[PDB]
Amino acid sequence: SGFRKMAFPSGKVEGCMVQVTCGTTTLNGLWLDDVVYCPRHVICTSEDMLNPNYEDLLIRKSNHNFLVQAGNVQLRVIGHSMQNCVLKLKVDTANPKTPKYKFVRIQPGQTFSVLACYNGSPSGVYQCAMRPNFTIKGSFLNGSCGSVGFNIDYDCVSFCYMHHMELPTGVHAGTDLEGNFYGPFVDRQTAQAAGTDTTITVNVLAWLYAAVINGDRWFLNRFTTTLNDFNLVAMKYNYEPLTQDHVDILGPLSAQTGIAVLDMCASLKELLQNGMNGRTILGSALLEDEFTPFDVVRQCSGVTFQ
Amino acid sequence: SGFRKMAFPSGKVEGCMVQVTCGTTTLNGLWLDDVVYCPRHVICNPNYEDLLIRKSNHNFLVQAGNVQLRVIGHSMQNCVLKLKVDTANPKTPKYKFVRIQPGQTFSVLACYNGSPSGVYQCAMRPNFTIKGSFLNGSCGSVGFNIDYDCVSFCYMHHMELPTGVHAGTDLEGNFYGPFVDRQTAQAAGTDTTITVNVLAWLYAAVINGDRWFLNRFTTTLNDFNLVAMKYNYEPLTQDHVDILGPLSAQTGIAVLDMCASLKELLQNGMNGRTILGSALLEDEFTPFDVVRQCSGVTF
Ligand SMILES: N[C@@]1(C(=O)Nc2cncc3ccccc23)CCOc2ccc(Cl)cc21
Ligand SMILES: N[C@@]1(C(=O)Nc2cncc3ccccc23)CCOc2ccc(Cl)cc21
Repeated sequence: SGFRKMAFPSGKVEGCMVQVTCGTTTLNGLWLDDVVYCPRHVICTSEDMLNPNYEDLLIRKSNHNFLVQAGNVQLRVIGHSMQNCVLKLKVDTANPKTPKYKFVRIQPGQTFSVLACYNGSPSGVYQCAMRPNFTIKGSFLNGSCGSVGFNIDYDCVSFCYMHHMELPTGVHAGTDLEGNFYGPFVDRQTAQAAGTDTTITVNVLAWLYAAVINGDRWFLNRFTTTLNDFNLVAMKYNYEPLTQDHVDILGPLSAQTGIAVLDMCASLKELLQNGMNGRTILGSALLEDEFTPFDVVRQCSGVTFQ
Repeated sequence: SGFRKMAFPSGKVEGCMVQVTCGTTTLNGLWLDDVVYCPRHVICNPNYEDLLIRKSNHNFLVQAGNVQLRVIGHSMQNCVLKLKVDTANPKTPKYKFVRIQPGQTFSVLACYNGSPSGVYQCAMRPNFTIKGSFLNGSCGSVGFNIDYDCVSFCYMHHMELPTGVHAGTDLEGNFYGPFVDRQTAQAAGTDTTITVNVLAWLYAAVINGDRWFLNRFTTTLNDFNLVAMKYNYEPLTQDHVDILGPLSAQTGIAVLDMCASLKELLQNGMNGRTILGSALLEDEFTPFDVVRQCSGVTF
């Protein structure tokens, strides 16, 4: 019983974190095999940030300009290349702690754990979701650049995010591990803003199924809805449209609890209309959207508390 | 910017988790040096001394990854079983066993079959339970804090109470709360809100640019404590006021000034507003957790 925002154990990622310094800029790098991956803005000197020409800045650098530190050991850079917004530093030592890993690009609504780091040293771990507006609501201070997001389903680390910047509203933007930004963001200090964000509907439904599994049904009602009528109502509350793929994905939770997906949609519509009336759902007074259907299945019991 | 429920990095603890099997019962153990610590109910009105004397070392199957450790001795200390093994854990971090107080927070590395599954942050409630997330087989999972390079183990999971909350012991086997390790009628007592932690979280909200709840008013500690008693909030002591000193100096809001804000929030609610993305007053961040997250301390 219980339901917490649960991160993956961070040990496999901690053994990959390094400090990368280029001139006066210091940030974090991810050391996998003989390559250290880090944001390419480590080569910018703050003024450069308005309109940096990364190709022009990088050509003026040699391997010895990049100082990489793994614990109290200096790694030697023997090559460098830029792939999109990531710098790949070839080092002369393969990381003996390299876990089994993959680079994966995620879709909005997907969750992942973030190992926040400063100076190549891990500070904390928390759970995050890729917002529909492609930002993440993280907890990052200056120097956190290069911290990574990941999942560890079945002892393989799937790296999905590398931290690059903080937008004016306090939210965060970054890239996949191939250096492609999530969202329309650029690694420039030009005027940029997060678009209007929306609630991840499929995740809220998953969390309502988690509440039923843990024993709570107060919010259910005798009604159902069509998918189209649900979306027409949900769009009015700034909720993401629910697609047939989302209905399919919720199939297992629907079968475990005996509540049809469109019947859970009717409960959500009513919650949006009425609010919670002094009640809570899984210790929350707000509808939670940072648990996916997969996260609920991972954490919750396979037996509903009837 | 941002404020999340953040756990300590779990790597130093992951390298200590093992699977302990005795008969049909399988749970988790903590392997430090040449000893594996686990709940004594793995041997299971139980007379633990009588049940343990009937066991031999070879009855305890301990597995660290895909390697079987051999048990060469066993002893009980309160509600923890200490299994002496022939191999010292080469991954043993610098550590201490500490007993925490209600209101203090810690990270939990939830495990099943000696394999870590997740990490989350929680607080020892004033009623000595924790609002964890544990399923059958999670017994022996541990709670900890990290100070510099030293892991301070403070909790070992033993059981789930009927309300879905959890109970356990420190690493010396002393339960937190009036609980016993047996199948008998037990219940969590009425819980209260950790006042000093709510104030710490309000300071975190102010640091993050959430100031709508601030007001021109102040209060005495005695008048605030009358209000705290009314809403099932723990009393705020002069020690708590002292502990909040740094956050008070950073934000320019006196501790008693923040108390008048909390009093108004208790008497009037949030009125459709949120604080740090929450519609409830959050009490599972200590003042130290706020300072650490708003300063980027590393391990
Ligand atoms: N290094 C920058 C940044 O956002 N850095 C921070 C990241 N995360 C969190 C931060 C919190 C506070 C201050 C800074 C933070 C500094 C500001 O200009 C840009 C612009 C573009 C890019 Cl790609 C990076 C930055
Ligand atoms: N092994 C017991 C337990 O509570 N174990 C669980 C722990 N966490 C979570 C659980 C979730 C579901 C079921 C079981 C859980 C099962 C019930 O009887 C006792 C009695 C005394 C003690 Cl010390 C332990 C247990």
